Amino acid sequence: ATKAVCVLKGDGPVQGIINFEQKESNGPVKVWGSIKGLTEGLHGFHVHEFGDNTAGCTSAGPHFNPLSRKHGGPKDEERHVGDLGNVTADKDGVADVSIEDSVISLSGDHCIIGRTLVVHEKADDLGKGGNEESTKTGNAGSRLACGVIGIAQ
Amino acid sequence: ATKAVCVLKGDGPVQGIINFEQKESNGPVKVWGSIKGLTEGLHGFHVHEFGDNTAGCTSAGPHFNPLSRKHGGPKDEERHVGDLGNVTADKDGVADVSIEDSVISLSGDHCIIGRTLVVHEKADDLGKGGNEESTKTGNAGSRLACGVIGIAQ
Ligand SMILES: [Zn+2]
Ligand SMILES: [Zn+2]
Ligand SMILES: [Zn+2]
Ligand SMILES: [Zn+2]
Ligand SMILES: [Zn+2]
Ligand SMILES: [Zn+2]
Repeated sequence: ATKAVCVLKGDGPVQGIINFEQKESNGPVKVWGSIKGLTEGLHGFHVHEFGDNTAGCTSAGPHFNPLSRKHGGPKDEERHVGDLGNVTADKDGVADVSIEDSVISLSGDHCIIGRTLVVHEKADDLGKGGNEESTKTGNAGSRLACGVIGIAQ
Repeated sequence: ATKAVCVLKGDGPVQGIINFEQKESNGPVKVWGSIKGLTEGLHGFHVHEFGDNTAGCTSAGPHFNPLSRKHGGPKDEERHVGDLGNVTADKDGVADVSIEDSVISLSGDHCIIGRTLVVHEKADDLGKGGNEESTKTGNAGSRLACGVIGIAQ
């Protein structure tokens, strides 16, 4: 049983707390928590490569992509490791997060510990937006909040 | 080869950037950067076990101590992995950090990535304070600032 945690903070109203739990060494990871201060709708939700917060989220680098794939959604075969799709905020601006993912890991080459979790301004189009950028980033706009994923008890 | 970074922030105005570089996994880690807003003198400087800053620096847990040793200074055989000693602030409140350490690592079970770096109120007594706490925490007082250590480019 391995656990991780991430506090999401930014320059504006967006903040949250995200927990990760992996029961078995190469098993699925449960992702749960809450993010507040959002606009109602979909917000892109990504693990970026670097746990570099020195310039806030500006510093986090590209999507975590150890297997040199293209951008997609979490249910796609063709995805980056860090492609966790979207979270959904309600009209109160709160997103209750509840994800199970079998590509991210809390150990080894797919490990996300020490990387940056980012929530975005816009929806991630999951590689289905109709331009070149869709296949790289998903066109999810500004980085509203982020944090470094840390080992938890 | 390996690099890591950490932004230290407080509930007060203690701000720092700390870099880690390890040229090979069997080598020392160079720790460099700066911390401002400190009182003149010595401030304890630790890697705490958990990269959990959900409730600020308290969430970070005890000293990182994978080998089940007692507290010391970084030059001691008997130390925790996370025992990096003290940093020194000048009368301008700035500590310029320059450390080489052979016990922390950026890989393996002495790896510090995803853990919390903390700078303290007071001096760590390095195990040489004359009470039982000295052998556990070093009596360095409150956690002034902290952040989660992340993978860098
Ligand atoms: Zn992103
Ligand atoms: Zn992606
Ligand atoms: Zn942004
Ligand atoms: Zn400490
Ligand atoms: Zn210690
Ligand atoms: Zn404190």
